[PDB]
Order: sequence, then C-alpha cells, then structure tokens
Amino acid sequence: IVDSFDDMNLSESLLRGIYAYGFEKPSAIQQRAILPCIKGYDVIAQAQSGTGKTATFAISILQQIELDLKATQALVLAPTRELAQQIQKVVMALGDYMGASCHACIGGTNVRAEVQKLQMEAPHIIVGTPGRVFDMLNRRYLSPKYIKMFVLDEADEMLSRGFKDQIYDIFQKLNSNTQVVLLSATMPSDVLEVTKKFMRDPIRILVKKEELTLEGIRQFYINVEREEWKLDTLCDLYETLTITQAVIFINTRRKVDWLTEKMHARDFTVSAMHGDMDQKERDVIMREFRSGSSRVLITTDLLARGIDVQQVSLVINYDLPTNRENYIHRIGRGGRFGRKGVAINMVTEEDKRTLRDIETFYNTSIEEMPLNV
RNA sequence: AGAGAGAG
Ligand SMILES: COC(=O)[C@H]1[C@@H](O)[C@@]2(O)c3c(OC)cc(O[C@@H]4O[C@@H]([C@H](O)CO)CO[C@H]4OC)cc3O[C@@]2(c2ccc(OC)cc2)[C@@H]1c1ccccc1
Ligand SMILES: Nc1ncnc2c1ncn2[C@@H]1O[C@H](COP(=O)(O)OP(=O)(O)NP(=O)(O)O)[C@@H](O)[C@H]1O
Ligand SMILES: [Mg+2]
Repeated sequence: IVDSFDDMNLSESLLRGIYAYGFEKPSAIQQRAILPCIKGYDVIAQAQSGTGKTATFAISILQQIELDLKATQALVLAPTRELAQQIQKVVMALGDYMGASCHACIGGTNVRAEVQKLQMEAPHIIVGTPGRVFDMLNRRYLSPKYIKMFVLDEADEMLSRGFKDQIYDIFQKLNSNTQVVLLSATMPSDVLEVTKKFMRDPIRILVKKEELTLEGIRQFYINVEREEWKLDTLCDLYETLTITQAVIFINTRRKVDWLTEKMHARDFTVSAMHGDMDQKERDVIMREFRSGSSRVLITTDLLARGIDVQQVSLVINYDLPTNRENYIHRIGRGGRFGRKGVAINMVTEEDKRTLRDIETFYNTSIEEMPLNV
C-alpha cells in the first residue's frame, strides 16, 4: 500500500498529467494495484464500482511506455464502444503532457479514416472493442510486435461465454511474454477459473462478496402487485422525484424503445440508448447525457458497465438483471467516487427469486422504499 | 436467452 502518487516512482511528466487531470491522492485500488502493474506482473484487480480502476491501468500503462518508440505497446479492450471511447479520453488526457498517443479502435467508425491514421503512425496505446481490434490485427494495420501489455477492462464480461472467444482470438496474436491485467468490480468463481488460460501465477486483489456493495448507494425495492402495471409504478414514482440525472435499466432493446415512447406520452423528458442505434446516434445521445442536456436515460445493459457520469445519482432497475453481476454494475452508475446515490428496484412476483439471489449472495440490505424520496 | 461485440 502506497498512499501518494509521489511514492510510486512515476516519471515526472506522467505526474504532470495526473495532477493536471485533477487527481490529488490515489484511491484504494490505485494504492494497491499500480505498483504491481508497473513492475510487469499479471494482475487480477477487483474493486468497488467507481473507485478509479481506469486510472489504475492507465497510469501503469503510461509509466511503461517507451515514448520515442513509435509503435503500439499496449492494448486495452472494453465490451462496449461507449466504454472504449470513455477510456480513450482518460488515457489521452493522462498521457497528453508527456506525449503518449492513444487511439480508439471501435466499430461503427469510418474504416478508411482509421486505416490512414494507423498508416501515418502506430499509436503508443490502442483502446478498443474486440471486433474492430481483431479486424485491424487480421488486416495487419495493427501490429502486435511491440505490444507488451494487454488489459481487459470489465474482465468478467470480456471472459463471459459470448466474449471469451473473441478475447482468445486476439490473444493469439500477442507475444507469449505479454503482461495481462484484468479489472472489474465483479470477479465471479467461473471467470477466475477461465483466467488460467490467460495468466501466469497472477497477483490477485479481490473483494469479499459481502463487502462489495457501496455504503453510499442506498438500495430500495418497490413491490409491484399482480394486477398493477409496472409502468404506472414507475410513472407515479417518477413524478414525485426531482432528478439531477438518472438511468433506467431495461433488459431488452425492444422494451427500451417502448418505454421511451410511453414516457414521452406522459410528458416526461427522457432519451433512449441501445445497441441497435446507429453509432452516430449513440455518440450524440451519450454526449448529450454527459453534458447534462438530457437528464434521464433509458437504456439496456449497454451502459451498465464502466460508464462514468458524475451527476448520476439515481438508478432505476425497471427490469432486474438476468445475472447477479450486472446488478452490481447497474447500481454502480450512481454514487461515483464516494458520492451518495440511490438505486430503486421494481419487483414483480416473478422477480422475487432474482432479487433474493442478489441480496443473499452480496449480503446487502435492500429495503422497502420509504416516503422521504 | 437477453445484452454486447469487425468489415462488406
Ligand atoms: C464466433 O465468431 C466471432 O466471435 C466473430 C463474429 O462474431 C464477428 O464476425 C462479429 C459479429 O458477428 C455477427 C458481430 C459483431 O458486432 C456486431 O455486428 C457488427 C456487424 O454488423 C456484423 O459482422 C457491427 O457491430 C456490432 O453490432 C453493433 C462483431 C463481430 O466480430 C467477429 C469478427 C469476425 C472476423 C473479424 O475479422 C476477420 C472480426 C470480427 C467475431 C470476432 C472474432 C474474433 C475476434 C473478435 C471478434
Ligand atoms: N485518484 C482519484 N482521485 C479523484 N478522483 C478519481 C481518482 N481516480 C479516479 N477518480 C474519478 O472517479 C470516477 C470513477 O473512475 P473510474 O475509473 O470510471 O471507476 P471504475 O473503478 O472503473 N468504476 P466501474 O468501471 O464502474 O467499476 C471518475 O470520475 C474518475 O475521474
Ligand atoms: Mg471501470
């Protein structure tokens, strides 16, 4: 445990970028994981939502970069285009002063423009989503020759059944000596088993499941009775609220579109976000929510992981998540870096089992919503 | 399953 960025043997010009970004003291995960990452160990880093995992790996990557080698030295993957873009902006701002280059390799962007930029000069760090990154590797416009660090953010999503093969196909193009770093708020037992295909006696920084939920996010439930409409329950509640910014999670794209329309039909101002929209529209919606121009986003799990909007203080689970790990991530959209937030769960009878599994596994208190608001 | 995840 190192409690000061000055105590981490970081180059002075990386420190200029850290302090310019506004950080003053390292968070708990930063105090524990930056040094092992810099030293080149494989690291599994679990830590509570919103406590600074991004800068943990960005700082470690930037300290390792050989700036005058104009070649890609580090590859970071994320499960969604929005998260990859967010991560890219953090690395680029931390690395700006020292002159590290960081390029986003994500789907839905002009390929010719990207290929020309890569042809101009290989960026030091690539942050991307797996499909586009593997495409660029396969076309040979991205070279793995000097990649010595491979970071999976949201690692347990990236190593799930639907992604692990994409990750493994990219991993095949990397040198055997590549350092591997995995970070997530959740690290379930099945994923930790999978990590042996990727990693060599790694350092494990884990959180006890009964201590994972954030103290500052008050969790509540509302029972929806059999004859009641969940839509009325949300609208009645939504009226009695003064929102700064809020996220409402829905399990399907179809239902996001439907709910957005219903809410507009009751003169509520919301915007919708999901993965079947054009990337230009996704970018606009995200930008307007980050800036505070729209106050309430209705979304799928596209935005459950990693997305950081400080002003979000309210999460509503209109549908409960289909796996318990996404519960942690969804409610973690509020309460970023020690702010107090609220999460509200709508619970129909068929939802009780799901919510019960969440409560007992994480040993967390979910209380009946009071009238205080 | 859902949700994500290249190009054309
Ligand atoms: C089991 O096979 C796979 O894992 C493959 C396929 O799944 C794959 O083709 C694949 C998709 O299939 C429907 C969809 C996909 O995203 C969706 O659809 C995109 C397009 O619309 C659909 O093509 C648009 O964006 C996404 O919606 C927004 C990415 C993707 O990448 C793949 C791929 C295949 C070849 C390739 O270079 C030759 C690059 C990517 C997977 C892959 C394989 C290795 C490494 C990473 C990813
Ligand atoms: N040392 C720090 N001091 C102050 N703010 C910080 C520090 N590190 C990170 N932050 C901010 O805390 C917020 C959360 O950081 P982020 O890296 O997104 O968290 P995370 O641990 O990855 N959360 P998640 O992916 O949802 O599990 C961002 O606004 C960061 O700028
Ligand atoms: Mg994160």
